[PDB]
Amino acid sequence: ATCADGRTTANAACCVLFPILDDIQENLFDGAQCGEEVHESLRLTFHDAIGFSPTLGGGGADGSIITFDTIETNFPANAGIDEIVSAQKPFVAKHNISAGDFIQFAGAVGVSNCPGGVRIPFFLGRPDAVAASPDHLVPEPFDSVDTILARMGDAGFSAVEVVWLLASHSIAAADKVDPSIPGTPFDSTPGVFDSQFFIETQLKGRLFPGTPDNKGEVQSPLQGEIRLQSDHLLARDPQTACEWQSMVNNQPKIQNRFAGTMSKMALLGQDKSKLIDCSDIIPTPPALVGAAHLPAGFSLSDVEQACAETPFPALTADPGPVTSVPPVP
Ligand code: HEM
Ligand SMILES: [Ca+2]
Ligand SMILES: [Ca+2]
Repeated sequence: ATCADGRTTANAACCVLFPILDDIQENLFDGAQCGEEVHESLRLTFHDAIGFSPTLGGGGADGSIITFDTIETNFPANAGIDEIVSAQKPFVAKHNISAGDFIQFAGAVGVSNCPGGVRIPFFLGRPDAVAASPDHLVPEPFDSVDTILARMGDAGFSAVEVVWLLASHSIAAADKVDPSIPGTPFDSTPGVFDSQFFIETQLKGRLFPGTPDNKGEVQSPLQGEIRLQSDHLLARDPQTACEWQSMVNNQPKIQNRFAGTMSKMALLGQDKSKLIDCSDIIPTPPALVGAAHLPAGFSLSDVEQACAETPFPALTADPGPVTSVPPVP
């Protein structure tokens, strides 16, 4: 099919996305950047989609977190989500796709702006949200590992799929876990979709980057990096530890598994055969920048081995003394 301005796409319903792509690239993502708005939009895909259970209900990836914002943004597990919901709302109102479709589209577009990123499949045609999600369907960083894995499992994900989705934490920061240090990332490269998250979570903790005693937080290995309790534990749990380690220095696996599993997440509560494939709209991501490494001054002795089948791979350390991670502006 050929769209209004001459750009082409396999299925013509997808032509509606070209002006939306242009608008979000220029006015939401600040000229197609991998920064705060991309990170927040990616988080939103999950907080919308995971509100789905075959028994507890919820419509999944249905735009409910925007349409029923006054309900859902008040759930404790949605702390800080209000900002991006408020930013996306005028875009939904202006354009001609459902809120559910917009959230997933913006997330996919955003990931495609990140160096090292991947093209996530995108389908069009989610109907409007019917009702707000039930509360208590979104995992929290202080939930038991078995509880997180069961909740994700209930929604449809295997334990290894949870690991693959958590590649998102490679381009991610926290504002509310420790409010004294907003914008503190989960890895040393929050602008690069890479394996540093999987490496750095495996290191022995050293310090709190801000205050002690924050719920859902444990010690980090690096000044300027924050470590979630859940990530600490998932890196170490027999169900997930070997898969976690397998991501280290395996960029193609991180990319391919993230894309496939994000597609699955984007379709929670939906039926792929009742949607239209618009995957070819998503731009081509920039190449990976950097290579897998231990932080400067670290060695393999600083890694906590938790995979019972295979030792952690030898990685070179950055040269010099250990330094500090800058916050996401
Ligand atoms: C598996 C259980 C998960 C837990 C417990 C968890 C927890 C968290 C927490 C506590 C934050 C910081 C929020 C704040 O204080 O500002 C965060 C940020 C984020 N989460 Fe996860 N998350 C999980 C899964 C996911 C998944 C599956 C995705 C996939 C899209 C995702 C994407 C993000 C992103 C991109 C951010 C960064 C947002 C920003 O920079 O402001 N998370 N997550
Ligand atoms: Ca939802
Ligand atoms: Ca990274």
